[PDB]
Amino acid sequence: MALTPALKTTLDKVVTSHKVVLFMKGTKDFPQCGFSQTVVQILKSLNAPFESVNILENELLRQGLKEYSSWPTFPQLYIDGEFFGGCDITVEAYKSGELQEQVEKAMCS
Repeated sequence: MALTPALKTTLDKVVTSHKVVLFMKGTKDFPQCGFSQTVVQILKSLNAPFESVNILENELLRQGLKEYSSWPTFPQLYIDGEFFGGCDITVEAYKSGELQEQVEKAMCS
């Protein structure tokens, strides 16, 4: 199967080429409303880019991105080689200053 030799290799190339990555049911050119749009708008507004990868384009993404993090369900936020979690975690952390700190940490490494 392509998951371990090619797909995780592609995700690592995406993660190292672009420091902020989103896993959701849409792309950066065609987003989805609610949780995904909220997570995307928060990161954008903090002052940052984002690479939204569409999970529904391949069953190896839809199944494998749960194990790539260890976090259950989507949308899922990922930064500079580590996952952050879902929209509820993102919204409470942005209000608490913890996402702001960790996204700045994802920029400086």
